[PDB]
Amino acid sequence: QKQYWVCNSSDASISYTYCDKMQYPISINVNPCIELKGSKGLLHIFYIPRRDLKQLYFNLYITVNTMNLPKRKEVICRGSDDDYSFCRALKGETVNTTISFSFKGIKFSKGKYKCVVEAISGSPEEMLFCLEFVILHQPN
Amino acid sequence: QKQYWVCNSSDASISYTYCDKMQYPISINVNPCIELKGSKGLLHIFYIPRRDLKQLYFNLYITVNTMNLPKRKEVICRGSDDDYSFCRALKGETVNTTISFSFKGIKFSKGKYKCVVEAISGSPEEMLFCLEFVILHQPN
Amino acid sequence: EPCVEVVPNITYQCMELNFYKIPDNLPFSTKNLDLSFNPLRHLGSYSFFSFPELQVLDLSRCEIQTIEDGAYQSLSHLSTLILTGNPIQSLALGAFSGLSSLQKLVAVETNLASLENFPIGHLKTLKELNVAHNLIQSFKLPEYFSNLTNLEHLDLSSNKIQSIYCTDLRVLHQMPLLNLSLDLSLNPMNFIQPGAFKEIRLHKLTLRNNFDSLNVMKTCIQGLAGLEVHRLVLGEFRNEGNLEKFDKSALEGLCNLTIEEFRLAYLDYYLDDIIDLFNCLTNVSSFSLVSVTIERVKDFSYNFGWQHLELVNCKFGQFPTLKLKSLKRLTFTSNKGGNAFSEVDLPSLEFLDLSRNGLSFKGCCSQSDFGTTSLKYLDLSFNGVITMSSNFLGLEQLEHLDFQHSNLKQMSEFSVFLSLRNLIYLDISHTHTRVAFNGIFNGLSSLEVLKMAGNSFQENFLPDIFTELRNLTFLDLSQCQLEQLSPTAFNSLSSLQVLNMSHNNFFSLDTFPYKCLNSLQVLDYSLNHIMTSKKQELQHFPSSLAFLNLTQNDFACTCEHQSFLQWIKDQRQLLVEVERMECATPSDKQGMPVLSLNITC
Amino acid sequence: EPCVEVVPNITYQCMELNFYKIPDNLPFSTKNLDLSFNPLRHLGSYSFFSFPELQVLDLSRCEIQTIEDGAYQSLSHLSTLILTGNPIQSLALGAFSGLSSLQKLVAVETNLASLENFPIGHLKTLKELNVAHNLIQSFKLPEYFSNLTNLEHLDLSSNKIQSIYCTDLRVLHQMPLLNLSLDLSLNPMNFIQPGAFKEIRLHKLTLRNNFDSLNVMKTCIQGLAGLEVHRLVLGEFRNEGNLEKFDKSALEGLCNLTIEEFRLAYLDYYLDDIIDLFNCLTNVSSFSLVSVTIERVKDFSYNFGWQHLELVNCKFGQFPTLKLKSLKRLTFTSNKGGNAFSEVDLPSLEFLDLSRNGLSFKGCCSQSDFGTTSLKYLDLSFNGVITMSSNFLGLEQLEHLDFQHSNLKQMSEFSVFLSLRNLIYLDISHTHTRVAFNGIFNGLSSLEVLKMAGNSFQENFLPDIFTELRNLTFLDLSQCQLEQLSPTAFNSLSSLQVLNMSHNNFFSLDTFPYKCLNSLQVLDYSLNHIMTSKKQELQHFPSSLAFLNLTQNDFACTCEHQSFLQWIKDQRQLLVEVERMECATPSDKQGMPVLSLNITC
Ligand SMILES: CCCCCCCCCCCC(=O)O[C@H](CCCCCCCCCCC)CC(=O)N[C@H]1[C@@H](Oc2oc(CO)c(OC(=O)C[C@@H](CCCCCCCCCCC)OC(=O)CCCCCCCCCCC)c(=O)c2OC)O[C@H](CO)[C@@H](OP(=O)(O)O)[C@@H]1O
Ligand SMILES: CCCCCCCCCCCC(=O)O[C@H](CCCCCCCCCCC)CC(=O)N[C@H]1[C@@H](Oc2oc(CO)c(OC(=O)C[C@@H](CCCCCCCCCCC)OC(=O)CCCCCCCCCCC)c(=O)c2OC)O[C@H](CO)[C@@H](OP(=O)(O)O)[C@@H]1O
Ligand SMILES: *[C@@H]1O[C@H](CO)[C@@H](O[C@@H]2O[C@H](CO)[C@@H](O[C@@H]3O[C@H](CO)[C@@H](O)[C@H](O)[C@@H]3O)[C@H](O)[C@H]2NC(C)=O)[C@H](O)[C@H]1NC(C)=O
Ligand SMILES: *[C@@H]1O[C@H](CO)[C@@H](O[C@@H]2O[C@H](CO)[C@@H](O[C@@H]3O[C@H](CO)[C@@H](O)[C@H](O)[C@@H]3O)[C@H](O)[C@H]2NC(C)=O)[C@H](O)[C@H]1NC(C)=O
Ligand SMILES: *[C@@H]1O[C@H](CO)[C@@H](O[C@@H]2O[C@H](CO)[C@@H](O[C@@H]3O[C@H](CO)[C@@H](O)[C@H](O)[C@@H]3O)[C@H](O)[C@H]2NC(C)=O)[C@H](O)[C@H]1NC(C)=O
Ligand SMILES: *[C@@H]1O[C@H](CO)[C@@H](O[C@@H]2O[C@H](CO)[C@@H](O[C@@H]3O[C@H](CO)[C@@H](O)[C@H](O)[C@@H]3O)[C@H](O)[C@H]2NC(C)=O)[C@H](O)[C@H]1NC(C)=O
Ligand SMILES: *[C@@H]1O[C@H](CO)[C@@H](O[C@@H]2O[C@H](CO)[C@@H](O)[C@H](O)[C@H]2NC(C)=O)[C@H](O)[C@H]1NC(C)=O
Ligand SMILES: *[C@@H]1O[C@H](CO)[C@@H](O[C@@H]2O[C@H](CO)[C@@H](O)[C@H](O)[C@H]2NC(C)=O)[C@H](O)[C@H]1NC(C)=O
Ligand SMILES: *[C@@H]1O[C@H](CO)[C@@H](O)[C@H](O)[C@H]1NC(C)=O
Ligand SMILES: *[C@@H]1O[C@H](CO)[C@@H](O)[C@H](O)[C@H]1NC(C)=O
Ligand SMILES: *[C@@H]1O[C@H](CO)[C@@H](O)[C@H](O)[C@H]1NC(C)=O
Ligand SMILES: *[C@@H]1O[C@H](CO)[C@@H](O)[C@H](O)[C@H]1NC(C)=O
Ligand SMILES: *[C@@H]1O[C@H](CO)[C@@H](O)[C@H](O)[C@H]1NC(C)=O
Ligand SMILES: *[C@@H]1O[C@H](CO)[C@@H](O)[C@H](O)[C@H]1NC(C)=O
Repeated sequence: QKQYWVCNSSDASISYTYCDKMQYPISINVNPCIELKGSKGLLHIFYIPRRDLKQLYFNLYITVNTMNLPKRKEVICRGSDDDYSFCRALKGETVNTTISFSFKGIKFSKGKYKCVVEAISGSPEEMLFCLEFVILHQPN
Repeated sequence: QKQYWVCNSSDASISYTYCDKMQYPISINVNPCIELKGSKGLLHIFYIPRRDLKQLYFNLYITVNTMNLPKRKEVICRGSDDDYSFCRALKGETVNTTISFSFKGIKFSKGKYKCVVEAISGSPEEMLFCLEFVILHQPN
Repeated sequence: EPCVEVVPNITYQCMELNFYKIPDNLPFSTKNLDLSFNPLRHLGSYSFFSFPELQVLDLSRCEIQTIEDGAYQSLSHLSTLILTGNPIQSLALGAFSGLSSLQKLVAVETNLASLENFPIGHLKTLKELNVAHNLIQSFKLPEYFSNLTNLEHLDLSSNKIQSIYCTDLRVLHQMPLLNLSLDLSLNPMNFIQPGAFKEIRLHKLTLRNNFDSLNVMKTCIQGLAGLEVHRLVLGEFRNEGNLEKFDKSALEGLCNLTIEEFRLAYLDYYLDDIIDLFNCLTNVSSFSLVSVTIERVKDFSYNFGWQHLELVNCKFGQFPTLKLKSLKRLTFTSNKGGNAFSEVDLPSLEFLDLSRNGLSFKGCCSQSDFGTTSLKYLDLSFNGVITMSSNFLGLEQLEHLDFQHSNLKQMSEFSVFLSLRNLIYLDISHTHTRVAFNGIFNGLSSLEVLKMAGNSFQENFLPDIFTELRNLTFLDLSQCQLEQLSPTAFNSLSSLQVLNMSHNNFFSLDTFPYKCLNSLQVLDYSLNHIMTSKKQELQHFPSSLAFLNLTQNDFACTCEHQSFLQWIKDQRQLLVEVERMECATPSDKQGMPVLSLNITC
Repeated sequence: EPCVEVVPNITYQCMELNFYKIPDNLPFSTKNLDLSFNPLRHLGSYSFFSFPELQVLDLSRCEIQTIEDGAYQSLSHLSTLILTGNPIQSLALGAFSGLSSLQKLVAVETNLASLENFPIGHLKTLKELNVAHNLIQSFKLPEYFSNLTNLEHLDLSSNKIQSIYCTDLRVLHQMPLLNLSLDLSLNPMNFIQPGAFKEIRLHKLTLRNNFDSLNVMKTCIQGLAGLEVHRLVLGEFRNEGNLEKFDKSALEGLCNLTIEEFRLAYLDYYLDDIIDLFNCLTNVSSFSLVSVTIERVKDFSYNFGWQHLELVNCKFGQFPTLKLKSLKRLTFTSNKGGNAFSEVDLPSLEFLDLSRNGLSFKGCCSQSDFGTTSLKYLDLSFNGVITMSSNFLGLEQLEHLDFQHSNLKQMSEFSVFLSLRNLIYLDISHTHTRVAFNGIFNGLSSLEVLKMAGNSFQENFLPDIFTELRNLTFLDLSQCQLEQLSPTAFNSLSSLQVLNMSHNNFFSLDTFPYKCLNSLQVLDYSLNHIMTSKKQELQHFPSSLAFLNLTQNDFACTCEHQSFLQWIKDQRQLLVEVERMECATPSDKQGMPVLSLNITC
């Protein structure tokens, strides 16, 4: 596979690759580069879907240096009158947005944290895409 | 055994007898006679203990027309600086008091409700006395 | 066949297959052909002939430059077109020539410039028309709309529209009958001359995040006069820029219209008073709020006429106090802020729903906490902690009730369900309770559905509590850590059909407790550890039984009690999955199906 | 012997035996004779001679009329007298004549009239003197107190005392060294002339329910000037009449004294402000409240100097907000009113206890919720609902921690105990949790005590989580519905001694998981259902093992796997109660002890 780099910080080396056979490109950026200590910034995303990203949601499979975790389920937008603007688009329509984020309050030890993302959408509820993240962490 | 009557109401026929072998007399009165629907009144008690009624408490064995219940445990006064005045007395000292009571908010069906009282007290925690109550109930 | 057949001879899809022309080897009578991401630089006359019957088409991101005349000619019954993403620099006039029955049409991201240069004048029965994300300048409806009929939606949002004029919508005056769910959002606009919307009648109108400051909003609301809409929606979107300030001065005068529904969505400001705000939004027969954070307001109580109310994903400091004289339904779900509860007074109310909030109670249930007299539905699931201190007194007409995944207290100290003599549904599941008082189900003389899964029992022995429930049919009790059953518990329940007893810890099986149940069909013993029966006195089951799980549990394969295996293989006409019954207790006999093996001794 | 011997040759009690004179047939060297409810209408000289050695006596309600001279003469070492209830109309002078070593004396309900007509002038080393429920009029201490020394208590409460005068307590001025825990309660009194209490030093003083109105209390507090007490107690009793009004006007001027502790008990009024009340009760090195209902107060925060605080059985509307600059201990238990929590700022604090209140949390644990930096103890048991959203960050010095019988949430989503690297005690019991993440105990490198009973496991299989805990000795995990264990779980735990594994659901027994544990002494398998072992590979246990429950579970007595019974009866030197191991699976072999029976085949 190919290696998609994103950014570097004092204690972060985020990167990602594809998981499944479909390889529809995508573009992601974060500023400033995350520090695994509680940060705040913006996230720019540019994409061109292939299914109706309506009532989308996420499944998350986490791995802390070879120790699995339960499966996380995040509902992005649901039903009618959603908070986000982009999740009423259709096939072929370009999505190009930026969203703000921030967190703080947990200590993470050294390791090779790894995550598995699954986006589900559509009225028949098919998968949309899938990626594999890699995050090193070496506190100073 | 002998039958100790107390009072009568439109829907109550309280009475009581002794349970165990010790038969130290006691005098109890309630005004007005309880109605098993939520009432309010005063309770006059005259007694002469035989042990130090200090850190006293109560065990209660209830019976709803032949169906038992769990055992209830009531702490009357405990430790130091208690709410009630009488529970710092000693042996041979007459206790003569009146206390107010009130309740409302539950429906009880017809039956022959019966209760078992156990008073425990003293620094070696011996029993003090024991009685058996009988309460009929016929809503109008 | 490179084009994938997903359903034979009716639907054939193929996307991203690097084609350059329409595939023909597909069957003749095919419908709803998909075609996406296949570069077709230009379309030719009669491009679609081998498919005379066709319901749905699609050309999504198939890079198109010019569609010429005569297209779709030899084509009827085509009800849907999707021309998304294809940058069309020249739509030939006369296109869409022969389309007898078309209803939906979608043209998104197509670089349009106006609406009158759009050749649908011969059309009819067209219901929806979505045209968004384009480059349009004026909201001047063309004239062929007079010819148009049965149009329902017209969704032109996120364009470069700037203002309106009374000359616009001079057409559509001459429509005695019309339903139009118009819509326009995300439009940068700053002025509307008065009188534009006048004597018009819509059925919806959505304006979210199309204003830049408060005074602009005041002017624009002044621009609306006499709209008479049946449903209005305002607010903004989180993803972009929003407003800075919001008070009673804003949104005023909105009651020069004639509205009957309202919906504000996602304010980003910390509003602080709801009275004298929303002030003349009375007589509105519905009301709702979504994702608004009014974290400090004192007097929620007032006299509005609202017959329906919704508070979804809001935030709060206190639980709101309500006093409404005619409010028939309430829905208070998914909120986050406060964790308490208080008294309300809703003298004529017939529906509650307080779910997923996470708040707490004390002295839960009585007619004095809701002030009503006839409450038909009630749901209290997924909250924090409830305490029972009064059996439901004054609520003698209640037919639905749920408590699952809450945390109950003091449930076994007295008859908690004693006045409800007309009840049908009841669910107490995964509440951390302990049944230790025979007769806790005293008084419920009409129950038919009963659910309790995950509720322990005293010393793990089932007592005799199922009496006077003479209509029960669906009884659920599983994952309750049972270890034995009373000999006569299921008596007089002569109407049961479903009986779930899975995932417990049994060791013996006996047919005596279920002797006289003349209506059973399903019987469930799945995730137990059953090794044998008390003995071979295993009687017949009631004839009506026709379904019986006995799977997913470890067996012991030794010639001891071989008569038990004889008895189970004696009646195979009631098992389910004979391949998943296998023993593993003896090391040799492992994974081998039971009914297959034959034993010595 | 009618008089019951409860302990031979030292203590002999007999009450209610209808005697008329002292029993003599009792042994000679007897101590602490009890004698109650036996009518002795009059006592005679030398009534007690056959008991030359005697520690304790008692004459309770033994109706006495007159005690003459010479009593207790041939009697030493007698340290206690209890003359309760006996109505004495004439105490003969010279009584209590020869008493070399007496320390306690009790005379209750005896119809006394004063204190100087009380013949204890020759006494010494008398420590306590309780004289209550009598009929006394004046609080005029007699003069022999000058002779008296080492007196500690003087409890004269519930009498008919009316007022005080400076002439009183003119004695006790000449006591350079003195500890007196004086007390007087329930006294109907209404006036104290100023200057009475002056240059005196007590060690306690209790005045509960001895005033009838507020102005009387103000005057009486004005009556105290310069007391310099080490502990003061005020309030009332619920059983009787109490006060009607209470504000900052009351209790004022109380800071003309020099106090160091305070204790108000059971106000019956709904006090509403605590600031500018208790105002000059600062510098008091302790503070406490019991059974007070301040149900509406806003600014609990202020700057007092209080080094110790207690709020027991109070009531509240809000959780109090605190800002104290030097408060080393807090105790907030058994409260009832509110169910929430908020932030506090206690910059120098070393003890918490929030038990049995029933309140709730959110974002439970971090150094920003308590503002401190060194917190050594912490207890949060018996509350409503706790949610974990931050591993304990900033609390790197914490040695005690408990959570039992709470309701935890989200405990298995990340390393919750990750910064606490010096911890010894930890208890998570009967919290409705679900361990499903290996490594939840990551970072705790000093734990020695670990308790968890009643906490389910994922699919009921023990994972390998016990690593890096290289000091653990007492490991508790029972009532957790286990069904099997990992093959290598208890490794590197080379310091365990206790191991509780009772009340689970096992079927097989194996010695392999406990192969290398060189420090075990106790091993618990009590309330399971063990029928056999996986096979007869049952190895030796580690030599150090000397205690092993194997009782209270049903066995199967058939000659199948008789080698298992051979193996268990092979080592009886480690069992406990051989009489309670008996099988009941075969109908014939029932209730018969196991090691007794011998089997064929
Ligand atoms: C793509 C990587 C895979 C996912 C990584 C973990 C995602 C976990 C999903 C849940 C997170 C969440 O609930 O939201 C929010 C943090 C957002 C996550 C960050 C975006 C990731 C960007 C990925 C692309 C960039 C490359 C937490 C939250 O609670 N939000 C609500 C809350 O916000 C409000 O109060 C909270 C209280 O804590 C704080 O939070 C904090 O700062 C800490 C917070 C999160 C700690 C975990 C953060 C993981 C970061 C991962 C780094 C990415 C590297 C690839 O504490 C927690 O909430 C703990 C909850 C349990 C977390 C378990 C995760 C452990 C996985 C470890 C994997 C290495 C906020 O700052 C903020 O305070 C200002 O409250 C508000 C309301 O006030 C609420 O808004 P709402 O009420 O309208 O819903 C927020 O939703
Ligand atoms: C001797 C008979 C054997 C005992 C009989 C049952 C006793 C049960 C013990 C627990 C009762 C208790 O908790 O106190 C109080 C009622 C006092 C009991 C009556 C005295 C009996 C006299 C016996 C001699 C006379 C012959 C209830 C209580 O909750 N008190 C606190 C509370 O008071 C406050 O708010 C409550 C809220 O309900 C109401 O209560 C009510 O009116 C109803 C209340 C009690 C209902 C059961 C009453 C049983 C009466 C028995 C009749 C005697 C016939 C012989 O509801 C409940 O609390 C339900 C709790 C579960 C009850 C199970 C009992 C079922 C047994 C049935 C047997 C036939 C009060 O009126 C009052 O509102 C004004 O709150 C205050 C604080 O605000 C609190 O004070 P505190 O905070 O300082 O502690 C009270 O303690
Ligand atoms: C009695 O109650 C139990 C509740 O525990 C009912 O059980 C459930 O049965 C279904 C059907 O097998 C299970 O679904 C399964 O999930 C797996 C994994 O996703 C999937 O591969 C299967 O195809 C199936 O969908 C389900 O997990 C299980 N438990 C629950 C909580 O639903 C049972 O059906 C009830 N019996 C009767 C007769 O109603
Ligand atoms: C033996 O146990 C299995 C489960 O362990 C039983 O499976 C069946 O489970 C499915 C899953 O819940 C039931 O499904 C249908 O599920 C939908 C889910 O939304 C529900 O809405 C429908 O009302 C319907 O219940 C299925 O009904 C259930 N089987 C039966 C007969 O009800 C299996 O049935 C058990 N064996 C026997 C003989 O019942
Ligand atoms: C392992 O943990 C269990 C906790 O379940 C410890 O158990 C308890 O054992 C005592 C001693 O037998 C039980 O007390 C008994 O109560 C009965 C009834 O009052 C009384 O007649 C007996 O004389 C005895 O006092 C107690 O009920 C039982 N359970 C609990 C919750 O305490 C067990 O001791 C622990 N094992 C080791 C080795 O520490
Ligand atoms: C077999 O199981 C029984 C219980 O089922 C074990 O009993 C012993 O239980 C008692 C009751 O808890 C323990 O008591 C002492 O209890 C007091 C209670 O306050 C506690 O404070 C003391 O620290 C002390 O633990 C007793 O210690 C416990 N036995 C032992 C040896 O610890 C019985 O011990 C089990 N068999 C074996 C061989 O341990
Ligand atoms: C971003 O960080 C990563 C991780 O530290 C860097 O990758 C390593 O890079 C160093 C320096 O080139 C090498 O010596 C290591 O062998 C690399 N290890 C791995 C696992 O890749 C990366 O170079 C950084 N990016 C930049 C631009 O410096
Ligand atoms: C108090 O009530 C009880 C119960 O109703 C009365 O007892 C019964 O009394 C009637 C009338 O004398 C008799 O006919 C019944 O046979 C009695 N039954 C029992 C079980 O005792 C009692 O008489 C009432 N007290 C008074 C003074 O009227
Ligand atoms: C997304 O929109 C921004 C808006 O200015 C634009 O600058 C950017 O180029 C767009 N993304 C792409 C991939 O063109
Ligand atoms: C208890 O005290 C009251 C107080 O007036 C008195 O009337 C009553 O007689 C006393 N009780 C007895 C049994 O004397
Ligand atoms: C449009 O309005 C008419 C008016 O009677 C109504 O019947 C119809 O249901 C509306 N359309 C939709 C889709 O609801
Ligand atoms: C339900 O119960 C009621 C009363 O117990 C009874 O009259 C009725 O026949 C039962 N069955 C149905 C179907 O209502
Ligand atoms: C009495 O006071 C002295 C003063 O030093 C003290 O040592 C002693 O402990 C006090 N008595 C008691 C019982 O505490
Ligand atoms: C406890 O653990 C620490 C560190 O893990 C270690 O240094 C020490 O020797 C262990 N034992 C004792 C008794 O402290």
